[PDB]
Amino acid sequence: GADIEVTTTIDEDVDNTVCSLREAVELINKRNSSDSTVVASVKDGYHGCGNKDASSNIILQRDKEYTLNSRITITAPLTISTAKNDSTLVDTDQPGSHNATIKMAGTDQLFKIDDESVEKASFSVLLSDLNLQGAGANSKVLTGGLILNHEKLTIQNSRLTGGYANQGGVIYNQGFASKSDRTFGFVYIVNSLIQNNKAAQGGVIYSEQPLFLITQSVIRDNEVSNTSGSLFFSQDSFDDESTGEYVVQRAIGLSNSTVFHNKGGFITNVRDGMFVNNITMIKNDKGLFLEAPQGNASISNSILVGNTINCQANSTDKAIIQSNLVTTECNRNASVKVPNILYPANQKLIAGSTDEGVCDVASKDGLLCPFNTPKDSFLGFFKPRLLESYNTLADSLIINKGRLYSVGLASCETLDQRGKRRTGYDELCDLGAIEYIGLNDIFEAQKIEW
Amino acid sequence: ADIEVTTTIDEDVDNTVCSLREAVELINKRNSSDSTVVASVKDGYHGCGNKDASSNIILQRDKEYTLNSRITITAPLTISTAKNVDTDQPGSHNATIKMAGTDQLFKIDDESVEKASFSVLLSDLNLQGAGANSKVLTGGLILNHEKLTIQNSRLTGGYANQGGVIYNQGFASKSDRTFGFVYIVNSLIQNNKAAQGGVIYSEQPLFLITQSVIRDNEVSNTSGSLFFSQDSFDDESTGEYVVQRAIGLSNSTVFHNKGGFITNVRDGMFVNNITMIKNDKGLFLEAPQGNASISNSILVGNTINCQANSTDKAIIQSNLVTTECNRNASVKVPNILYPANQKLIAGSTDEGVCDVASKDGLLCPFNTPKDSFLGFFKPRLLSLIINKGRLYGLASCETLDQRGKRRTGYDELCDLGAIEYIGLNDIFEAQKIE
Ligand SMILES: [Mg+2]
Ligand SMILES: [Mg+2]
Ligand SMILES: [Mg+2]
Repeated sequence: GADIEVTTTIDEDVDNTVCSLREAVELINKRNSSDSTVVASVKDGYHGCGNKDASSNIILQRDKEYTLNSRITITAPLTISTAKNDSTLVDTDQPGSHNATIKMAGTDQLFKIDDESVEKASFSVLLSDLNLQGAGANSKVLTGGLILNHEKLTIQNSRLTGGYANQGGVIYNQGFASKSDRTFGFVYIVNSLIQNNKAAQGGVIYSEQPLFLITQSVIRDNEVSNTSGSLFFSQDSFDDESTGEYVVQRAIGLSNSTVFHNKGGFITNVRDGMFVNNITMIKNDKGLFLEAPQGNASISNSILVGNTINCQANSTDKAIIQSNLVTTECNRNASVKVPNILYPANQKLIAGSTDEGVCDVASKDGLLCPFNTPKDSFLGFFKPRLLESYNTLADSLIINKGRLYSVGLASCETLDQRGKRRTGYDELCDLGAIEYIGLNDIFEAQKIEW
Repeated sequence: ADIEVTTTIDEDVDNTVCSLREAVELINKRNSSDSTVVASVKDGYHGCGNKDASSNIILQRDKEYTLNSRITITAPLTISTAKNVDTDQPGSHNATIKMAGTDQLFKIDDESVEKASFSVLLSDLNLQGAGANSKVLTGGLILNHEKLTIQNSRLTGGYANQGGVIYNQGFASKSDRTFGFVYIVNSLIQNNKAAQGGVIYSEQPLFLITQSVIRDNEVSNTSGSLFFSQDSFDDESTGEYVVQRAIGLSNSTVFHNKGGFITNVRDGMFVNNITMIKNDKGLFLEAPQGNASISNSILVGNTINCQANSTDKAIIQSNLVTTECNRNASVKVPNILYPANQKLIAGSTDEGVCDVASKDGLLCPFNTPKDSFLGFFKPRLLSLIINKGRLYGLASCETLDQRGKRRTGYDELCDLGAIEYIGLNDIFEAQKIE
């Protein structure tokens, strides 16, 4: 049926003619109630949010800001997204430039997602094309600065900012995973910008077990104040003998993501069952903390240099690190068939002197362009450089150094951070979050000449 | 008169017998705002007569009432066992509510956004959950969103993912008066299990357990707690709560529990005059403001007695402690150090007959007198706990002990733990000199 379009930007639950975001969620919660009188109470709507065969899709208007004075509790599957324009019209606007904003005006988290139904467990929630802004420095949140989650949470095409808490700056993810514990929270984030989030532990995500997957995203300017902690922190390991299947499945970890300028502790603590593939992790305080003692973790096809601490291992760890651009710090447990690419001492990582800015095509050194967001892209990245000092592609430390065979646990991703397909010509791919595709640097070098 | 349940089976069928489910439905429908639903129960509901029937549901002594799925309570009511003057052991004739399926026993919630919470009383009952056959996720016995009071009862067999006995929903504020609050008095909590919140999983610390026994429970997450609160109160309210002693644990015996901690002490909570011995893990301290008080308790004999996070400032005064629970910042009301070589219990086991002719045991083994519903560890006259508290001030003794006996003056002194030593039974039974 019809989607629920929120018709006021204020935070309210008052029976009147307008529909608020809180009321739109409360409508979907009540239609999902196990009490027949509650379901019948919202047969024709709830306090301004019309119903009568309405969908579970909540629509927010483009370029509008919706304020919350306290948390919204979600007890039923639903989606919240920004209204989409006509696709048959010329849309040259930059992606994500018209996202609706959900803004915390108080000191609370934005959402709590949980369920207390007799069976009928683990529903899904989709947050799409939204600007989620937390309380920031005014936050009083203990766990989950933006969201406390116990369900199947997917966030896409979104900005995640201002999530401050003691544990889990963006998300605190509850729940343990086993054959008997089937009601656990899981976090899936794709094509999103994660910035300005802080926590004492789990600066971005604090999860009780490795139950998150971050792909095609930018992670910048976040902090975990415990310098031994992590931005994506797993409190406990899995109950053994199951991690050998999780890693080959590549269901938990980080992929196709650019991670730079983060502060304090590590990006993530790599436990058994987790994987890291095709990420660009540079210019951070700390990179990867390795504690996969069974050897059921995989780190591949990534750029893991230019951080104050690139890798650091716990007392027992056997994480398989292969086909990465690394220094000696991260050259651990590498196989002879899939070795890492060692980072030479005399190697300049970024062209020019700025970590972020316009790239100088007429620069003879520098593996990567500075960070930049093209006008046709939501997220920015460090584009690999095809230098003139490369007689062949074998001279590059990044380009065509991976293998694109779900084969061998060292295969590149099918896509890159931008969502573009990695062609896999000659079964080869580029290290890091970005596959080299367009050759405008070569075109421009001919025009600048003479 | 009260609503008398006249069958032990579970049903909602229009016939000649009144079931517990139909007795609750009668009260729910009478409280409805729909005048047609109210009229449908004008002359009773499906066998439960309703002409002079109140909101008190009565179950028969020594009878077991089976539920095959949960009952949803949406209206104020009480459930209790019929009375009888009476010299039997208290609680020996309780009616039993037993889950025969895989569900929780009760969901207590009208699901109203605006309406303030209503009151439900469960008195003199044996509540037994599905146990190993449970499929419950939240609230092995009760999913609560209202003002739930449980007294004189047994709470056993509650198995769930969150909240072995009770899952308590709600946040407390002047603009949100729909929060649930659990008040448990003179009850036995035993053989319950959860991944988090082995007994109570609560969103905020909205519970007070007093004069009760907590034994043989488990929270499988070794970082979790039996009485677990997921969130904290507002910083501005914790100062009042700790002084008023609104939420926490008092006058209770806690032993033989497994897995994680007994409770995670957040700001606003208090612990006073408990005997917390022989557990896997004791208290987890999590009060960064310093607005939490732990006093007059016995906090030794557990594998882990206390453990705090980096920022905890919980006030720990006048307790029997080891290194983990001791604080050098308590100079005026210090704790008492428990020696290692001393035997905690003057007996061969943790439960059974007390060894009267001894000078090495601080407490008698756990024993239930025949004139009492709950048992306890009675102190012995030898010293480390007798007259070590002050009646009198966050460190004041409770006015009563677990048994409801008054802790007398005794030069403004009281005994640490859940039991006040009153009778000189130790000294009289030393007549064995032959
Ligand atoms: Mg309205
Ligand atoms: Mg009947
Ligand atoms: Mg209510």
